[PDB]
Amino acid sequence: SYVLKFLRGQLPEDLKDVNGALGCLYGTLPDVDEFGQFVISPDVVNSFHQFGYVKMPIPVLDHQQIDKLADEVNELANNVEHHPKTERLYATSLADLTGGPLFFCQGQWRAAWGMHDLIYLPTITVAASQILNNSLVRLWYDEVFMKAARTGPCVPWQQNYARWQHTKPVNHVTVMIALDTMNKDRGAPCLVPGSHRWREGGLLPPVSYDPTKDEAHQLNTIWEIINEEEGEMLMDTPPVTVDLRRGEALLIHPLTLFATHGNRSLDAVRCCFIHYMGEKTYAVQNGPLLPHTTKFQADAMIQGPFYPVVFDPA
Amino acid sequence: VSHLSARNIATEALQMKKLHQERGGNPMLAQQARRVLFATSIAGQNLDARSVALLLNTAVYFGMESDAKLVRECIDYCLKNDKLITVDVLPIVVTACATLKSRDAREVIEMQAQKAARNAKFLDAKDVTNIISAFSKTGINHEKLFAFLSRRVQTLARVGEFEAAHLVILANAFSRLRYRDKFLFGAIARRAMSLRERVTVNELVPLIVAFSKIGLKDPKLSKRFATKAMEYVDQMNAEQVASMFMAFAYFGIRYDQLFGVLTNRAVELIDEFNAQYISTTLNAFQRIGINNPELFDNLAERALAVVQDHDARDISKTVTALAHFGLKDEELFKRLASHAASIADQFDAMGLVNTAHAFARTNFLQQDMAVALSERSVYVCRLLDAGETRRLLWALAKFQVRDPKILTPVFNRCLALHYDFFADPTGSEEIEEIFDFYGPNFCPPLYQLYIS
Amino acid sequence: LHAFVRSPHYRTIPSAGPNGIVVNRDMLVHQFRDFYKTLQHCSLVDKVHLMSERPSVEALRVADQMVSIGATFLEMPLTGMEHRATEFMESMRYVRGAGGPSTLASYLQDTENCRCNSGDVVCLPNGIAVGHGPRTNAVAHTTLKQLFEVKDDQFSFDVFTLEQEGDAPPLGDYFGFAGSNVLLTWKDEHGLLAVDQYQQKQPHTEMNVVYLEPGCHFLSFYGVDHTIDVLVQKGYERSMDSIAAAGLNPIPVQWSEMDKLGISMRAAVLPLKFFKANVGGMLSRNKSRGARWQTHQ
Amino acid sequence: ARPSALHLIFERCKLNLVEFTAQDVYQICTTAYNMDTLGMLQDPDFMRGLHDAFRRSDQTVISPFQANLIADTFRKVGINSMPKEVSVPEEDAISPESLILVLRNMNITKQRDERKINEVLKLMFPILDEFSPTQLSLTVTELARLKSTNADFVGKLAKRIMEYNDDLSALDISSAAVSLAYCPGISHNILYRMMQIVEERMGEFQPEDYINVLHALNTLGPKFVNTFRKIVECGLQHVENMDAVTLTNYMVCFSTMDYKQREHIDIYADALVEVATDLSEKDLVMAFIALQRLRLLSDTMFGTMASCVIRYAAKMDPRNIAPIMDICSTVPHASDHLMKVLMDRAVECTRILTANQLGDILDILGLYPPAREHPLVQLFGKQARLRLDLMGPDALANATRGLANLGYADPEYYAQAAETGFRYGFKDWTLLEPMLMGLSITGQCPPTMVRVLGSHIAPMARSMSLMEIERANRYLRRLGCEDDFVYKAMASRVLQFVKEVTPEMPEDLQVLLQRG
RNA sequence: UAAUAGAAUAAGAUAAG
RNA sequence: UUUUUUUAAAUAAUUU
Repeated sequence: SYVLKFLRGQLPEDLKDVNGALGCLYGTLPDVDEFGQFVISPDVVNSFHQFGYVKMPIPVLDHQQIDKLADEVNELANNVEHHPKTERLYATSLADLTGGPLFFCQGQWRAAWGMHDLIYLPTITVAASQILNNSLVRLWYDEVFMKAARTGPCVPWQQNYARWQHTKPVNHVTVMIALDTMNKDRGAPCLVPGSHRWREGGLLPPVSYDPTKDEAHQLNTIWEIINEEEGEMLMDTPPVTVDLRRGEALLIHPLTLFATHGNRSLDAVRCCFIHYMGEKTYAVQNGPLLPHTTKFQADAMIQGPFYPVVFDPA
Repeated sequence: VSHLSARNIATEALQMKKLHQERGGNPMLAQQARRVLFATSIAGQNLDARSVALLLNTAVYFGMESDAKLVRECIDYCLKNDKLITVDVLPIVVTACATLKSRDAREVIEMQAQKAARNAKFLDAKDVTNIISAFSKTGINHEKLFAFLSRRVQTLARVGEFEAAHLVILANAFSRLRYRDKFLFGAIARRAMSLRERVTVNELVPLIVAFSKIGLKDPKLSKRFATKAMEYVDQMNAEQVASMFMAFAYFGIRYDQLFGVLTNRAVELIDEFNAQYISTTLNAFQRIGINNPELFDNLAERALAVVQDHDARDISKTVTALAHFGLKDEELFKRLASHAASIADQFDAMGLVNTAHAFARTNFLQQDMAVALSERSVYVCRLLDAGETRRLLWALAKFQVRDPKILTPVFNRCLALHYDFFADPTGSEEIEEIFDFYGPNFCPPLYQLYIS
Repeated sequence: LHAFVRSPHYRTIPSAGPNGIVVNRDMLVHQFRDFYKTLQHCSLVDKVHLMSERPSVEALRVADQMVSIGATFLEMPLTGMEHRATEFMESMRYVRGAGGPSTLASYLQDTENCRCNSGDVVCLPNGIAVGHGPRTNAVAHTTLKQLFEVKDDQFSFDVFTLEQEGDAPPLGDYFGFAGSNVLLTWKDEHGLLAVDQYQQKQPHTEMNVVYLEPGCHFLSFYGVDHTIDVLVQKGYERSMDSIAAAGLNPIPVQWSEMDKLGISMRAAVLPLKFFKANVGGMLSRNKSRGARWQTHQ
Repeated sequence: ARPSALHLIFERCKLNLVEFTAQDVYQICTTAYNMDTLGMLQDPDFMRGLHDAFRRSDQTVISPFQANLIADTFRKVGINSMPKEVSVPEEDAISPESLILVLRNMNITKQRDERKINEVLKLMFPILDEFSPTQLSLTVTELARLKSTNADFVGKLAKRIMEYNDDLSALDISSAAVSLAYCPGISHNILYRMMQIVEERMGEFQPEDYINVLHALNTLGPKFVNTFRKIVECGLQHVENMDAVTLTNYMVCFSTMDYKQREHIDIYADALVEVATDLSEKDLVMAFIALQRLRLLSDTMFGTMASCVIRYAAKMDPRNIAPIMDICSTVPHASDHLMKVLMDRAVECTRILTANQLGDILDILGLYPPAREHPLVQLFGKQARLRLDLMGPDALANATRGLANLGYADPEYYAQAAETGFRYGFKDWTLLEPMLMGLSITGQCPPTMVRVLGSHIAPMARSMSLMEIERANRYLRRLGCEDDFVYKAMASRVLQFVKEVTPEMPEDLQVLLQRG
């Protein structure tokens, strides 16, 4: 077609169509023979496979990049001048146009710069490939959480794969990145060590969510979904909260029991979840996996513009 | 780059933008400029109005939306300090805010429109064209401002104060706004007359295109343009020949002695035509109505070689033109249907319905194309006319599509526009076909409205 | 130097001007276009501004609004030009648009019975020449002498009163300076009388006097910036020959219709010298006008 | 190393668990700026938490400059911070002090807002009678800095200030004079009365008063030359012991007013060059320009000032290279060493020079003999080819003329310059000529280019003199123009002066008379 | 406790009412 | 190539 002279430098309507990654945060991706620098130690992989989660030794982003990424989150929940490309999100907490004390966004990698760049970050993608038995890494989807000051709620105990039942094999990993300093008083993760090998790699029954109640009861709902032996290993190794810095990341298994604390600080707290999947991932039904996405059929290999390949060890 | 002040950043961003838009669209420069602009802030430093305007324009030019920090800072500066945006930097701000569609952008555009309306008597040759082009980028309906700018343009053109570039920019800007002024365009045409040899081939074709698009219905200047361009055909490029065909299809007057020469020149450069040029030539021949199989065979043979280069617009226009003329090219139609099925999500509201109707009119049914466009049809129902909805429904019925998730949007749209749906006589036959397939069971209210 | 001109209003151009002489509007428009191009081709002028058309043919006489005396922009009294008053307003905004003065001095307007007509003031070197004719009373002469006349060894400014008869045209139409020494005047009664008076009032001074044919309108930008461009009417060849032989550059301009309407080239242009305010002890760059590296080659 | 108590305090600050007021944030920032023993600026996660506390605090309690200092110390560490804008006082809050505070915050924190300025002026109009004499001068200064266009309100304030002449001191008088001089639209009657006030109390002036008055006189222009006269005589008894910057301002005023008394100018220049070594870069540049504009650059004068400017020539500002290059020319004095280092400095910063500065530098260096055998010609040719898109007609003419005079040969650049100049027509022959000089170096151009060039030339031939006619004919024959109209126009112009084909007439002119 | 300023510059096709 | 420009305008009608 003819792109007008003042529209030649524009970008696609949704950043899904942007093949590759823009150079905004860390420039361009390294060369094919330059991907060996971001490899992680085998002890980190062993710790992930033993505990069900692991904290990467080094922060993944510089402070200026974290500031820019937090500005993207701050502008993704404007509620006055709503974000451009808001329709390019799988879900939003502001669909009601009011929001609340908790802001959650999904599929923001198609809406803002930096967030689209964060998907192709080598530091986390190489580690995800190593976790996934050195295979192709494909984005599953994104998620952004923002809890307000003095009133932010807490997300109770949950299993990630319990929301991904339409994907056949368990071949997933979660990377959670703290865009702000976190603690037990503001959005720190609370994971159960060794909880990904409890029900023979199965899924625990969903927890009962009763809002408008204190955080202690919300975090104490664990004793209602476990059985006697799981009670014993919970007695032996109680849930542990991980303190995260301004850029530190955390790898989480899909089957690991996981919750987030509430926000009692004087400022909002932000975090970003990115879900990755391997090459050998299939669907179970006929239809789309996400709202307004490419539809697959039967046991169809999950691929397309909505699930880009972010790393290839070949 | 850290040692460079923001006044130098604006200059280098403008340099990068100028190199990008004109001297080839190198992605290297685009991504370097995007990376440089992504880490810039107008905070704590005193800056000129021109520097802020340049930063805003170069940021917005490189795909930066209204949620950016630099864009927000530049937009805020303009609002707080408005009088600092003189007529020299008004077009920059208007061009930057044209694509930005937000409350602050709307307010800024309105304030600059009023400023340009007040100061329309004091502009010179550069300012009038720059302002009118910048306001032609944005979609505005301030007729009074356009009339004042046209009066100033006529006053300046009486003393002969416009070059060929100024003339083409003015004509394009005024034809984009659909501002039909017989005297303004007569003055522009007479200024081209007076300029004479200073208007080259590269600067004459866009003038003819802009004069054809506005539609003045004046046969006195169309003949003159044909005569003036008849000597420049041998120098014309393929992209210029296609634009010439399109412009003189827009005019609507038949010039056989010119169309023959244009056809010969197009045949000479058949190896240089892309998909866009083929689609433009076919659409121009469809509009003007001449049926020339000899050029059509060459155009179809060329289009069979550049199938992978075809865009959704090109596919729609080429298929519609080939269907109108009753030309049978089974291989080309199969390849185009497969390609359209490949890029079904790029179709806009008009293109999807045009492609579906053109494929359904000819006895050509392909499940790869049919399923893809039927599924895509859901997202464009809300942007269609009553006649377009009727055409889309007939094409969907010819595909034998019965999925309720597809049929409910189109039936809702045709029910909301039922008066215009049933008031078009030329589609009456199509109506008695649509209800012949679906029957009274599907959407009873539409059937009852059809009976009445 | 910014030169302001106004486009003619084609609809309301008179069919016949003063003395009943018929005029042609198309040729008037063509000559005005040629005049605008000639002004633009002049190297001295920084910009040429074109104001919008106005219904009256009198609005073309733009120089009537004010005069430039040194660094003072003096506005003429609004006594005989009430119907042009609003027009003057529309001209000042233009001057404000180009970065010129915010407003003109109202020294002449405040004075009582002070009739002055811009064009009787001629900017001679180190002073001005005013005409004590019908257009200017003695009160205006006294006010101008009280304002701009200073007698000092080095800070000297002279105001010369040049008497003229009732039938004489404005002094600027037949008396002026060109280059740095040349005097341009008509070989008429009034021109010779004015030259003799100026010789009498400024003795012991050597200068060149060039006599043009009567009725040959001229226009020469005399000022701080030296120039040799002397615009002249096309018909008079001998005036052009004399100006060329005086060491200047004549620029023939077709000026038939405007002459037959009674308007001259001087009254059709508004030349104003604008500057930029220098904040603090800062000097502003100036364009070069001479040769560079003369010593080397 | 952070001990347990310090570590826990730092953690509480990092987690936004401590409610900080603006005063406490200011104290912490001052401590960090004064003593770096704890490494506060070396912890990004601590300074970011302090900034987050700063945003959510009440900043109205602290002075505007305290908020500006917090913002500056956050910017220095790498955090993008800006103090909050103050709201316009409402209802009972309108008092003179509260309204002056809004302008002061807009000044110090660089958050200028025309709408709030207008609202403050409308609120301050009715209560203008409650202002103390000092608050009126503060308002005048604040409005002068903000570049306000409401000259009527500033004139009212000036009248009220001048009503209190006895109360005001010399410093206040000088500040009011300079602030009024900076405002563009002030009526000249108020300026005349203020300058009359300044004329008296002349001996009470201090060096800062002299500097302020000289700045005001420089801004005002030649119309106040009489007042400047009372300056010069008043400065005649103190010239032998005066500050260097004051003498530079004196020279600038002498250049601006076009002073006629040469004895005082010579005295001031001779006193200036004694202490010219104490001047900064900008002051030295302005003094060097002022001495040139007054025709006072003798051999000793130029040598002494060039010896001083060579010191700053090593790291000269890009805005200062072109001026001293201009002063180096147009004088019959040896300046080889100065021009060498100036050309080297221009080479160093070739990638940051704007289009106008590059064109100017090339224009001055066009006719310089030692500039041809330099890398600068080639580097500037590439830079100009890059920057042709950002060049106006004046920059185009300057750059093309400078490159053509230097012998730089590049057909593509000259063709691109001609095409760029075809986009906006050449107003003058001086603008059009450099394109012809550049294109005549190669001696060939497309017929369309020479055809358009002739179309441009032919109208211009009705005013060019004989020398310009000969040069244009030379360029036209070099480019190979076959159009008859242009040659007819040039021959018609020639006939005006010659009127006949003189036998001695240069052989080149006879060919023109045949209208080839 | 905190206040100093410089630059003048034009790209150009939306399947319409 | 000779068409035309310069107010503070405030009086519709409805159950949406």
